Amino acid sequence: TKETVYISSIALLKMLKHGRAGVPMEVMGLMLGEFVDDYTVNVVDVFAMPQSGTGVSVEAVDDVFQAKMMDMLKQTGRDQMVVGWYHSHPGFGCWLSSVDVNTQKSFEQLNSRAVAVVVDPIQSVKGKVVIDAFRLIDTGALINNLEPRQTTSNTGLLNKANIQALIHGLNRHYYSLNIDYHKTAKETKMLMNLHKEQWQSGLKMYDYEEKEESNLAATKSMVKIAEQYSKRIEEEKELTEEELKTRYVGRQDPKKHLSETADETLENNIVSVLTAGVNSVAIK
Amino acid sequence: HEKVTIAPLVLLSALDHYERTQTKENKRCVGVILGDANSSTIRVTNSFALPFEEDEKNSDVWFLDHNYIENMNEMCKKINAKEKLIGWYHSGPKLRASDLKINELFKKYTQNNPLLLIVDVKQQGVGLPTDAYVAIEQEKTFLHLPCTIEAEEAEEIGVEHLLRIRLTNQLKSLKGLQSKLKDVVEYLDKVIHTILGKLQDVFNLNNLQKALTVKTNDELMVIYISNLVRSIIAFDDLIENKIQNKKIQEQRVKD
Amino acid sequence: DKTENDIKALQSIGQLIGEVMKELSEEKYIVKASSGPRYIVGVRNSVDRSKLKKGVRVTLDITTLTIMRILPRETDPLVYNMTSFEQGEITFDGIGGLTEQIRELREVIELPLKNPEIFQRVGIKPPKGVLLYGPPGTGKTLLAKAVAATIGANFIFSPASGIVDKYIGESARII
Amino acid sequence: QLPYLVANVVEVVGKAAVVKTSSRQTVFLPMVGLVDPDKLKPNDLVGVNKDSYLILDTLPSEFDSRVKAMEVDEKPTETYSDVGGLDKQIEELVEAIVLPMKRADKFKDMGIRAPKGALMYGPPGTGKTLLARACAAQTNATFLKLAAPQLVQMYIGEGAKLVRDAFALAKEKAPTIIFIDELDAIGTKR
Amino acid sequence: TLEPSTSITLAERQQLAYDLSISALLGDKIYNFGELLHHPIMETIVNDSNYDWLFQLLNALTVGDFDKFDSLIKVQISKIPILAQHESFLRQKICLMTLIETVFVKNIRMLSFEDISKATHLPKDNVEHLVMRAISLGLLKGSIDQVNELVTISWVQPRIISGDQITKMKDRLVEWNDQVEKLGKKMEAR
Amino acid sequence: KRIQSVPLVIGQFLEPIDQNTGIVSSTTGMSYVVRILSTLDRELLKPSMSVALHRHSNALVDILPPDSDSSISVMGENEKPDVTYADVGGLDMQKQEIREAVELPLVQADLYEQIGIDPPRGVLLYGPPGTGKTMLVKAVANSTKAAFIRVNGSEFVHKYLGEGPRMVRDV
Repeated sequence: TKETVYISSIALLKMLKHGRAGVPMEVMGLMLGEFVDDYTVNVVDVFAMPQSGTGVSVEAVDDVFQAKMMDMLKQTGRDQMVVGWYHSHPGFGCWLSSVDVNTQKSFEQLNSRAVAVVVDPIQSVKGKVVIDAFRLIDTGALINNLEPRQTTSNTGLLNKANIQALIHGLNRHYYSLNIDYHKTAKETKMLMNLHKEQWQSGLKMYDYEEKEESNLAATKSMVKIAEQYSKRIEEEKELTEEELKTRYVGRQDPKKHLSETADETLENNIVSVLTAGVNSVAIK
Repeated sequence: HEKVTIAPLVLLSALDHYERTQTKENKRCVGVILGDANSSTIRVTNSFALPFEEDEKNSDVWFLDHNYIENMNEMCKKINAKEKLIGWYHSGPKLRASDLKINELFKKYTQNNPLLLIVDVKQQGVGLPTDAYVAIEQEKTFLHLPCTIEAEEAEEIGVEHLLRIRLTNQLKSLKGLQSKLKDVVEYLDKVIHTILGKLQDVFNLNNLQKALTVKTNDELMVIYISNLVRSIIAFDDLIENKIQNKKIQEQRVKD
Repeated sequence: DKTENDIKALQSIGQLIGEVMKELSEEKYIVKASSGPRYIVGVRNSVDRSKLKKGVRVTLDITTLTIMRILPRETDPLVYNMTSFEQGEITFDGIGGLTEQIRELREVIELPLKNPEIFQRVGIKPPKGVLLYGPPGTGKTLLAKAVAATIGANFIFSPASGIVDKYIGESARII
Repeated sequence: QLPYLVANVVEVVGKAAVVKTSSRQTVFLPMVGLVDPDKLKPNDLVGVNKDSYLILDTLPSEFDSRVKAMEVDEKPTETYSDVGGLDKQIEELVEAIVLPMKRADKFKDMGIRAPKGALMYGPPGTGKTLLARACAAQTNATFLKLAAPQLVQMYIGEGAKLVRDAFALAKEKAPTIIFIDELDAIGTKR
Repeated sequence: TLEPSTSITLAERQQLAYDLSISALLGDKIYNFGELLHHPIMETIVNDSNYDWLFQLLNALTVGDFDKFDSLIKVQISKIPILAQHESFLRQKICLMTLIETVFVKNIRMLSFEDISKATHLPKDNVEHLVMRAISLGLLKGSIDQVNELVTISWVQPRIISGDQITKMKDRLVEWNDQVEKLGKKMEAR
Repeated sequence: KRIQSVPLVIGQFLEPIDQNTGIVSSTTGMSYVVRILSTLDRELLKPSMSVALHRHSNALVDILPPDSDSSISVMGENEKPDVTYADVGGLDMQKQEIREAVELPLVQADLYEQIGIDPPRGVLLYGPPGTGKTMLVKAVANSTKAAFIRVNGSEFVHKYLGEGPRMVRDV
C-alpha cells in the first residue's frame, strides 16, 4: 500500500501554533520519526523555524540553526529521522504557495518518500479539519505498490475533487493525501474525560447551581413567551385549510411547526427537571 | 487572585516526553512552561523538556544544563514574542525533597513569582491530572491556584474532530468526605491544630436551612407548575400523532 | 537593550477597524468595516459590551472577526487637518482695552466651564456659542488664544477654507 | 522588508496608533520602537508591512503630492548691482528684507520681530519681478513663485490645499521666500 | 517558626512571655492564652510569681469563677473594670461556637435565654447586653430574637480544637452513602 | 449550531428557487447561489430582505432585522427623550394641530373608519426653528411614546449618485 500519514496528538496542535502569527505570513517545520511503507507512518516530534526575508524557498531553511537545534534532539530523546518538511501558507486554489517551487524537488533527492504538509484553513477553519500537502512524482515512483486504491482515489467524475482547482495534476500527479490519526491508550483516555464543554468538572453540584438558580426567575418568564407563540401557529394552520390537498406548496407543512412546539417544549421541561434534581439535594 | 490556564497543547506535550525517553518511576521528566505571568490570568502557550537526571540516593543531586535553558527560550522567540519564562514543570506523582532544592534555580532569570506544575501520566483519583502551585517565601509556602484549560478557536475545535453526569457527581462528592477523614486521623497521630483549622473553617461553614426550608418547598411547587404545563403539551402531540397515524392506515385500506 | 526590546514588538499582529451600524444581539453585532464590506462580529474575552453603541468605532479582529479593543469615534485626523492647540500663548493682559467685554466674556465662558454645577441648582442653562464680530485682523487672533490661555483647554481652530470643498460628506464629517 | 506599503498615519492609547492605507482599507497596529510619535504624520510616506500590517521601518519622503508647477529655486544667483539707478528702491528692499534675514542673531538678542512680508506695487518692467530673486540670493533663500493663473482653478476648494502646501514646503526648508504674482486679481472682494 | 535564629536565654524568655501574656488579658481576638501554651513558652518559664495566669484563666473561661484569679493577683490589673468585662466574652464564645457543628449531635443551631444564662453565670438581663457588645467588637455576627427566645450568631472566630468533629462528619458520610446504594443504584440500573 | 457562530457574512436575498436552494447577492460586490435552510420555506421566508450568509461554505444563515441605516446618509433616531410636553406656553394654536394630526390617529384608529375619512400622511410647519417650534417637536415623542427620526436637509451630501435617493425609500 501507500503511506497514510497518521497525525498524533501533539502533531496537529503545533502546526496551528507555529502559523499563529499573521494570516498572510508563513512559517515552516520539520517532521520527525521513523516508519516503513505498507502501514507504518508516524510523526514523533515537530518543531518550527524562524521566518526569513525570502519567505519559503531553498534558502529559507537555516542549516546553522538546524544543526545547533539538532544537537538538542539527542539528549532529550527527541532525536529521530527527518521524514519531511511541513509548512504553513495562506493557501490558493491551486499551488497554495506561489513562492514554494524548488523546495520539494531538492527534498526528493535525499528521500523520495518524504512529503510536505501545509495547514489549509488559516482563518477558514471549519471543524472537518481539512489539511493539504504536496509530493512530487515526475519520472519514476511507478512499478511499486498501489497508491490510489487506499482511500477514495480513482476519481475525476466531472472536474470535482477537493478544492476543484486541481482535476488531474493538482500540484503534480495527484499524490492523493490520506489524513488519519492514531493514539496510544493513555492519550485516548485523556481527551474523552477532559474535553466536554468547559471545566466545572469533578463536582457539578454547586458550580452552576447559583448561576442557574439566579436566572431561573427570568427563565420562568421567558419560557412563557415561547408557549404563547406555540398554539397561535397551529391555530392559523388548520383555520386556512378547508381542502386537505396541495395547492399550498406546503409539502411538509405540519411537521416543522409541530416540532417547534415539541422539541422546544421538550427542551424547556428537561432543563427544569434534570437540573432541579441536583438544584437542592440538601438532605442534612 | 491569580489563575493558571493550561492549554491542551502543553498537557499533551508533557505526556509525549515521558514515553519517548522510556522514563520509569525512578526518573521524572522536567520541563519549562512559557507564557505571560504579568496579568492575573496565567496562560502557558508552549512547553519543552530538558535533559534532567534524577538521583534517589541523594535529593541534592540533580543534573540540569542552564545553557539549553537560555538558548531554547531565545530561539523560540521567533515563533511568538509573548513567550517568556514564567516557571517550569516536572513529572512524577509526588513532590520529593529534590523538588524543593531545584525551585531557586529559575528564580534568577524570572521576574514575577515562578509557577510550578506537576504532570501525572497515570492520573489516579479524582480530576486534575496536572496540578499547579506557586513558590513564594515570607520557609517555602506553596499555594494551589485554580487550574483551568482554555485554548484558541482552531485548537478547541480540532479536539472534537479527533474524538468523532448526576451519578458521577455523587460518587466524587462522597469520596471527598472519605479522603478528608483519613487526613484528619493520620494528622492526629502525627502530632502526638493549624492544618485542621483550615478544614474546620470549610466543614463548619436541615441544619442551617431550616429557616429557608419552608420557602424552598414553595419554590419547588412553582417549578412543577411549569413542568406540568409542558407535560400537557407533550401529551397533546401523542393524541395528534395517534389520529395522524390512522390517516396513513386509511390510505392503505383504500389503495 | 533597546534593540532586543524593539524586535519583540515587530512580530505583533495588526488589527482591523470598523464602525457599529446596528446592534443585532448580545454576543453578535452588525458592523461595517473600513477595510471592506460588512461582517458579523462579536466579542472575545473581558470586552465591555455596555460602551458599544451605534456608530462607535471598534477594533475588529482579523482572524476570529470579533471586537477586541475600544476606540473613540473619529474618521479624519482632528490634530492635523484641524488645528489643535493647548492653553495659549497670549494671556488676558494683552487684550486690554476690551475690559468692558472681557468682564462679560469671562463670566459667560470661564465661569460656567470651571464650575457648571452652580447652574444645576437654579435650573438655568449656560450659553453655547459666542459671536464676536468686528473688523478682521484687529484683536481677532489675540482673543482666540486669550480664551484658551486663562482656561488651559484645547483650542480647536476651524478655518473657513477647508470647510467648503468637493468630497463625499465634507462639511458634515467636520462638524 | 524594504518595499513597505504606502499609507498615512491619522493617529499617533499612548502606545496605540491608527494608519490609513491608500487601498481604502483602515487597520489598527501597535506602536513599535523603531519609530517616533513626531515622525508619524499624514500626507507622508510611512512604512507599513503588507502581510503583517505593522509599521516596521520608516520610508524616505520624496513626492508628497506637493502640488507642482510652482518654480522652486534654492539659492538663486542675483545681485542688486545688475541694474543701476534703482539704488533708491534697493536701499528700501535690503533694509526691509535682507537686513532682518542676513543677520539672525542681532534681532533675536534684542527681541525685535522681523517682518514676514513687504508690499510692492508698480508698473511691469520696473524690476518688481527681477529684484525678487536678489533678496533670496544674498540671504541664501529658496525662491518660490506663485503663478497668477494657477490661482484660478475650475475646481472649487483648491485654495485651501494650495496655501497649506505653500507653508508646508517652507516648513521643511527654512530659507524660503514665497512670491505672489498679480495681487490685484486675488486681492479684491469689494 | 524560627529554628536557626533569635538566640534567647531563659532570662529574656520570661521578659518576652510578659508582653505575650498581658496582650491576651484585654485581647478578645484570636483564641486566648492557650495559644501561648501551644508554643514552647510555659514549659520554659517559671510557674509562679504571676506567670501562672495562663493556667488560672484557662479554666476560668469554663467554670466561670472570678474569685480564683482575683485572689492571686495584685491591685494593678484589678482596678480596671474592663479586664473583668473581657473575661465574660471569651467564656461565652466557647459555647457559642458549639451552635452549628463542633460537639452537639443534631447540629441544629438554637439558643434560648435560660440555657445561655446558666453557662455564662449571668442573669437574663446581663446576657442580652453581653452578646450585643460581642458582635459590636467584630468577633461575632447574627441577630437576636427576644420574642421566641432565639439567638442566631454567625460563625466568625475560629478555634484550634479538634477531635470532636470526626464523629459528626461521619454522619454526613453514612447518611449520604445510603442514597448511593438506594437512590444512586436506582438511576444507574435504569 | 456551530456552523453559524460569530463568523457570518451579510448578503441580500433576491428570489427563492427550490428547497435548499436560493439566489442571493453578497455585499462583497459579487453574487452567489446559496442553499436555504430547511427551517425557512414559505411563511417564514421573506421575498426580498437583508439576510445573513456563511463565509466559506456560502449558505443561508439567518434573516437580518430590517436595518435601513448605513454609513453614508445616516438617519438619526431618538431614544428616551427628556423633553417634557407643554414646556412653552402660547403654543395652544400649534398644540391643537399636533394633537389632531399625531395623537389622534395613533391612539384611536376606529374614529376614522366610523366617519369614513382618512388621516393625513403629514403636516407642514412654517416658522422659525428653535423658538417654540423645534423643541416642541421633540416633546411630541414624550406623550406619543414614538420613535423620533431626526433628519437634516444638509445630510446625504456625497459625490456619488443613487445612495441619497435610496435612503428616502429605506427610512
